[PDB]
Amino acid sequence: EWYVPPEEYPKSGGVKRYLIDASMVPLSIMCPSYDPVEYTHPSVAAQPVWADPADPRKIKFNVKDEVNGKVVDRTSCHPSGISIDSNTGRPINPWGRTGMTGRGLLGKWGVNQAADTVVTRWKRSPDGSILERDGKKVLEFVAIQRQDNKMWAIPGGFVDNGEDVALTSGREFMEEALGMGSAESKDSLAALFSSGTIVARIYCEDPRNTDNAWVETTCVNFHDESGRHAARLKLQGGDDAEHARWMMVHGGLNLFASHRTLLQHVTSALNAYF
Amino acid sequence: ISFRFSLDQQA
Amino acid sequence: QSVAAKTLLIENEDGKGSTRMEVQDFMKRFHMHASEDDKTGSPSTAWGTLRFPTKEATAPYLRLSVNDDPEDALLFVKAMLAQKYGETYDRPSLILSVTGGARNFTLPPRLETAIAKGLRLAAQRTNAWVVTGGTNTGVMKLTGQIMEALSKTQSHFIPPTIGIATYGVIIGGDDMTRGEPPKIGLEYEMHKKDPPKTTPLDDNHNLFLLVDDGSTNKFGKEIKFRAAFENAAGQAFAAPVVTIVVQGGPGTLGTALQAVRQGTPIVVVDGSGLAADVLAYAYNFMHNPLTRFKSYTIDDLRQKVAQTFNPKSSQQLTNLLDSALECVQDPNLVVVYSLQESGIDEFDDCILKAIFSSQGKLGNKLKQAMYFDQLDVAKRALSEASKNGQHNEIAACINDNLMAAMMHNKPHFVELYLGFDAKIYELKPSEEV
Ligand SMILES: Nc1ncnc2c1ncn2[C@@H]1O[C@H](COP(=O)(O)OP(=O)(O)OC[C@H]2O[C@@H](O)[C@H](O)[C@@H]2O)[C@@H](O)[C@H]1O
Repeated sequence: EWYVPPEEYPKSGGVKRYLIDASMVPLSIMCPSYDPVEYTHPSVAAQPVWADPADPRKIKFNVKDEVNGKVVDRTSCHPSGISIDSNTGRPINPWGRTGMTGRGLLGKWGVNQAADTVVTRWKRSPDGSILERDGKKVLEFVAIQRQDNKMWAIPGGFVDNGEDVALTSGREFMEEALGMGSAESKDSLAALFSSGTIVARIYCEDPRNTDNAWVETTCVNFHDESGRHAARLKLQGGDDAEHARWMMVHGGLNLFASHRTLLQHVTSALNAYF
Repeated sequence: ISFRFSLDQQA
Repeated sequence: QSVAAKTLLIENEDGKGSTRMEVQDFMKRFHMHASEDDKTGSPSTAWGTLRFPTKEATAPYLRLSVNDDPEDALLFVKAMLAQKYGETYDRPSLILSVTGGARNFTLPPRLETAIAKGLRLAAQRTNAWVVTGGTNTGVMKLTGQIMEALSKTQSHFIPPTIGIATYGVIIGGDDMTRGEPPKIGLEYEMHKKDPPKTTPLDDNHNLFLLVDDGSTNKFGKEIKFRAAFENAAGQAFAAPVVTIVVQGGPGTLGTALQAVRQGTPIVVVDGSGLAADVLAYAYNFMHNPLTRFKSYTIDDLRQKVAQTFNPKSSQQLTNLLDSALECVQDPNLVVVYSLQESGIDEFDDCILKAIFSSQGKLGNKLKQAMYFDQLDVAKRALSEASKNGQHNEIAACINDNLMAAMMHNKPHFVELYLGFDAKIYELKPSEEV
């Protein structure tokens, strides 16, 4: 069931990883012929505010770490934990090899904590009856089409320092699904955001992941049981998303990264079809 | 049509 | 004793009038690929009219390359219509592309009569430009059989049944190549033997655009140009473009995928064959709320696709299934006509539902509803718009709709536009005096 990311790192100008077979992916297996290529993206190498420093020394992993007095999730959801390389001081990705050392397209060394906000509603006909498939009720979630690789995905982004999943989830949902942001619609949206459940905290199968930087996701589901609050949303794609739309949840979806596992967790929790 | 809805779809 | 045309009226880019210029000057801009790899090419010179047995009128043909601009081909069609039926010919208000199975099919008689009635009704009521392929087998032949009666019942204007086919598969291509550019009467021999090619042209299509890429006996090279030409024509006559899928193979699926991605609606006839049935299941699985469809799964679909297209690899099957699910993603762009759920005389209503589900402004949809003579549809749309606080758009489009209802002789629609607070003395001319 092991995930192996594609050879060419996204937005790197044709820079390619070190190709490995799917039976050599896990960290328990030895694999002595592992010779990754060290590549760091120009955006990451320019040192932004949301990017960790290029020298990972003096940073403590597997616990919540404070950068500029703000706490940032530096602990991974992997059961083994994060191992620290002795030679360079960089953390080592517990979710497997990716054929690439360095931080790559990811701004934070080790676990880059991302929060995804899956806002769901039951797919209903005008008559009001809930659509039913394979003996389970069918769900429907807001998915945005990404600007960079033109694949549909769940809205979300990296968790900022000093903030929780609640703020990150709400801010990302307002930014992506709603764009610019009243009166009653704001009250319905506030009622909608007041009830969120962390359904999973898993390792992302994101192609930008490397051996020293890997994406780990927290999934928060905002479900509208009645469907009143969801119907008041004016869907309009913004920021780094081109278009956003309501998509039906099923097992044959071709979505970005390991978002099928995240939906699977949402439908498993809600006893919905998948 | 009522009979069709009532029986055929019930099995 | 048909005198050859020496000059043609090509419409200006401003869209206000036609200028007369020589035929050889206009055609110089069409290129041909004999070298499968000559990318730029040489001038074509294979254009003219074909005479088919048992057909009184002759059909024009133009062989143009794949990289050529569809606007030039659109002028060519406009210039020929302008030459034959004068400058004030009936402009199309609907472009009905028809795409499906090339290989023969045996469709139920009731289904055939319903499709035949509806397509004919739509084209005649709206002088539509029907774009299909050019081969004589399958849908194209079926569409040709439907349009033969239109060519018989009408005396003064017949809507173009344009056939766009990939060159290199056409019987008599060597005969077509040999000769001079002003080629008016050419005998087409569909029964003539030709060694590498085996597909003859359908004799019932009124025009023909042979798309060439330099390959021989390779299909699917004209699909992209066909889609581009329909979109270009659609922008030019401000008319909606509606594709209808019948049976169909893998390239029809790709054609339908291209059509949704470009915003063009699709009407898929359930019960008509294979790929159409696949699309109908997929929709019924994804958006139909009736009780009898609740036992629908992806496994039975995937098994059906596997049985119909027969892909070499599992990943190919996954890609085809993913593409099929990507086609029906938007419920507005797909309308499924089925015999057991709809009426015999309701296929044009399905075409109108596709038009109403994809036309943005209220006025264009109301004009199309007038054309098809469906007052109830127009009445329901106006009442729904009136109830939902969209009164401003009603007032903005009511004058233009009333002006068309008067021009196209529809009194019943005239009463309706007036009943919705439209003052008769507040009419405005389309142009400025
Ligand atoms: N327009 C055509 N005419 C005749 N034969 C064709 C055509 N296109 C393909 N063929 C060949 O004839 C065989 C008939 O199979 P189909 O499944 O009918 O081919 P299909 O996949 O439907 O091809 C798509 C074609 O159909 C048209 O509606 C559309 O223009 C598209 O080019 C196929 O193996 C194909 O190689």
